[PDB]
Amino acid sequence: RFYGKIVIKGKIKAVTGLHIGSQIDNPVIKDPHTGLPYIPGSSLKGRLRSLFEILVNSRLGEWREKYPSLANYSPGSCRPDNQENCGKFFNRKINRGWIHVCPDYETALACPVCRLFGASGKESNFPSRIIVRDAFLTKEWEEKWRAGEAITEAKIEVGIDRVTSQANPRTNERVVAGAEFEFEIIYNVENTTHWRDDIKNLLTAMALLEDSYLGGSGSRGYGKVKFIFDSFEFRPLDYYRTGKDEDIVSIDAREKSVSDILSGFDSLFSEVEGKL
Amino acid sequence: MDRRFYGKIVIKGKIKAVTGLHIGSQEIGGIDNPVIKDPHTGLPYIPGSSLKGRLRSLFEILVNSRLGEWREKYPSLANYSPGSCRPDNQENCGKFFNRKINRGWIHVCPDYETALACPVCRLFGASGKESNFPSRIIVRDAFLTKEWEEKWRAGEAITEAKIEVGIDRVTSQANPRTNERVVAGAEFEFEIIYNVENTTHWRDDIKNLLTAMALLEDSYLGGSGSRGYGKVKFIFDSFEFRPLDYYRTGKDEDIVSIDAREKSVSDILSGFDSLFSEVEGKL
Amino acid sequence: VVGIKKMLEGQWEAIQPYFDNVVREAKNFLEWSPNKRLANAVTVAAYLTSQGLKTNQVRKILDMARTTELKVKRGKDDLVKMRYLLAYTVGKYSLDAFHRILDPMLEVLMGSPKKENFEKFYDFLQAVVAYHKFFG
Amino acid sequence: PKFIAVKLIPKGPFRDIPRADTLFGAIGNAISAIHGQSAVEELVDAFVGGARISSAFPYSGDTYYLPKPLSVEPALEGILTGLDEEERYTTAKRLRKAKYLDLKNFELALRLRPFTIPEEIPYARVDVPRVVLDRVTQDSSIYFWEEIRFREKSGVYFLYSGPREVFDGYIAPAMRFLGDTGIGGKSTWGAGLFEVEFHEMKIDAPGSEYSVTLSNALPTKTPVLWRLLRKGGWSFGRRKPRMTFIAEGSIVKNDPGGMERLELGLSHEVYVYGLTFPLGVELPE
RNA sequence: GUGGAAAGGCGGGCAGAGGCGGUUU
Ligand SMILES: [Zn+2]
Ligand SMILES: [Zn+2]
Repeated sequence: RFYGKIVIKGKIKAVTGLHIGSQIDNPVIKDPHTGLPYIPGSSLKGRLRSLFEILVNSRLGEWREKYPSLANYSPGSCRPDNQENCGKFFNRKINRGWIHVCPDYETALACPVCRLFGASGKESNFPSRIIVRDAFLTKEWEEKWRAGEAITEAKIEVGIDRVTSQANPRTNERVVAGAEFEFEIIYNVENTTHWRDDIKNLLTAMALLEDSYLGGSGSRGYGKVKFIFDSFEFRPLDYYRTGKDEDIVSIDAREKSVSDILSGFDSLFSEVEGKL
Repeated sequence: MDRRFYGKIVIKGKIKAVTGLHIGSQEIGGIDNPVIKDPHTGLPYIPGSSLKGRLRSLFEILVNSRLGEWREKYPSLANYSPGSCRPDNQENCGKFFNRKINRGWIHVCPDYETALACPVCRLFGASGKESNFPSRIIVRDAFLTKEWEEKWRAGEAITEAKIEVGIDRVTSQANPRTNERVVAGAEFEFEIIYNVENTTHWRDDIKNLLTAMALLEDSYLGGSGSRGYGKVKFIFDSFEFRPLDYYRTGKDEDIVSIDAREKSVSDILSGFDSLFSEVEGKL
Repeated sequence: VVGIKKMLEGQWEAIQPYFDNVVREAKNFLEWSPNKRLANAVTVAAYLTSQGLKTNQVRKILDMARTTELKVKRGKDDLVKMRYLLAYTVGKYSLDAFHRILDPMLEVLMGSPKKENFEKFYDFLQAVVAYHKFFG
Repeated sequence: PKFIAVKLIPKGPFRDIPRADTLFGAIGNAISAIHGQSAVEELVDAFVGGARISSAFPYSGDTYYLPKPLSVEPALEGILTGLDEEERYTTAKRLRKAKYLDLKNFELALRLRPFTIPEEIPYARVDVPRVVLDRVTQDSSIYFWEEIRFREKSGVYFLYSGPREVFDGYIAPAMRFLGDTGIGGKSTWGAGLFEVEFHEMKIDAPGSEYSVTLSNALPTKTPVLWRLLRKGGWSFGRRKPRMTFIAEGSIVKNDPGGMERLELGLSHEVYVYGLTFPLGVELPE
């Protein structure tokens, strides 16, 4: 079942210098051909899911009525007993760490985390509704690389003994602060009832990402990512068969992640709510 | 076990160099010992590694001076003895400075459960083996203000070339040295973000973070501060608790502590219960 | 050879004075090619080492080229030329040999399009200082 | 003849270069989403009694690549008779283990005339490590993941030989839906997304009985020269059985292929594509 | 009717300890 694809396009700005790393002694991830860094789709989706699962872990009692699959979970992880899904929220163990993943289609249909990000399950699956595309540099930040400027820099951090002041240096390649990337998130509108709650939850996790960090050291002040939204287009079900521009476009030029939910979700989206 | 989120306390202000500071790294022409700079703007900043690492250092010596007093408040401080593991090369032989990094010993709890009781490792994090307690604070990199960026446009000097000399005592021959130094008076927008993970003991972590700041206003901030290159000062612009709902509804209704023209010693000693009385009402 | 001069550098200033006077005879901006620009800079720094001049005494002039280098790179020249003269005043002696190379370059630069010729001037002045330390 | 070249311009990495059966799977999922299940029943009937697509092939800046025919291995010595015998040996095995040819050299291989291989491949298969983090106690546990990364102007195209009315209603609306979802692989990380353009390409092929397939075929009889590609698949979370396909560049003599229907215990029948895409070739003696 | 569905390269780590730009004729 399909209705359209709300597409969010924006610029990701590294206000502080960013590190993701691939394993200068700690090199950041790069393209294999040009040598430029980027931000993977796995790092941005995996951070938005991690920030939003801790958001849902704190509100399991208050969201039983809106999301009926959160009545089966108690806050915590299944790590203190090496056992699969039983009562705790962080139920699925992948390799060595514990993650909320719903075990079925019918349970992940009513979870705020897994109706959006997806669930693996056994005997049934639940695919994602969002696509978090990789974020390469802007075209403006690419000719600085062509002119010869540094797009990555070497941050040398040391470790000091508390008694003797013995110093122990190390290096960390870091994408230069100020650099701008371009992101894109494509939300697949599968259900015409669930879409307002899914865009609000995606923008909530993007608002937790602006006060937390993205990749790398972070507690030492690396990530500090800012979101600028260039535009919002809807691309309805009728667009895909005829190709003519029925794209409902929500306009946001200087709007923040908070200003898109600062009563703006109900107002600006008055046409997507109209054509469903 | 059971990581939960209640919101973030964000501390914004202006680190001021009352005497000129020097952080430094190991251009073609330039002073032998230069100061770290932003690679895109060329202005000297203050890293978040250098500010968190000095606060964690000064708070660890503050614990060993009072292991008799802090032991009753926090469990797992009776797990050791005061001192370092420097003579006996052992990762856990019962001293406070238990983990070596490469050659030097730093207090790091080895397990998640002993790091949730330590005052040093709740606020700053652990990373043991199989443990990995993440930090509760983020200390951003501190760039210049919008005022002191305009001073670089107008031609006023941001840095300086301080010249020092070590004198041979017997022969009185002099060996000269030059060190780059930010001009005293320059200011830096810092930011410290505490994650309210547990509403039980958020109040102890805010008092322990502000205790370490007033220690750092007594000592220096990086690079030969026994000679004058510290004397740093926190000036608090804003103090703000962002509740969980803040990120839901996006409204700018998040509760604020004025903190105007107040010191790091005023926030703990003078009015800690008066200022934070309204944060406690929402939690 | 660039490495061969270091065996001979370690009256000898006169044999390189014809190389400096020939380079001071050509004063047009970008009059040499890319490989020829660096080949001039080896002859300059070898000449500036026989009658040796320290980088500090030059360090104020090197500051004004670099603070403008951030201001030229997506962000005047007479301020550097006024300092390049006044620093050459308090010699004592080899500051005039460094003034005979700056001031022909800076007189042409004095009226010039800013974005291109200074960025090409900045590559030559690096290699003078850069190669000066390679020999001492 | 004249073909339609559907040019897929990458927005990022691909999981794989998609075969002809995972393009027809992706087209078939795009039609039931846009139109419905009654239009998939007409999409299948238009390829059984009509149009045929190929596998996906790389290009690199208007240099379209095509698979090497399997006819040039028996007669490789016979192609290179006019060459110096001290270097016939290294020329032979370098030409033999090549995988792709461009349009100038693909035409010369169908007529068993001498040719050259490309020097650069337009992509690289890259090993990117990912991580899985515990939510509470952030324990890293890595796994390894494969991706195809393209150059700055390179990409992927596939061919279409059929009537324009079927292309305008089925294949052209599918490629705008499939540009925004993925084309096989981890599409939640932005892999498989692309921009679509349409061109026309011409191949000058000799007239004979024997013909090379530019797609997987699932042959109805014994082929002449072939390479076994053994693949299965996955259909709505149900594992498809491994079927013996034929590779791209294998040689048949009047073999249409055949579209296999697998029950698979699913709401609807699952058709696996398996059809030929012939261009005439001259075999050796 | 897609060799698919799910998965943050991450946790902890002060560029630091010492040094009268002044001797001497
Ligand atoms: Zn769930
Ligand atoms: Zn501790």
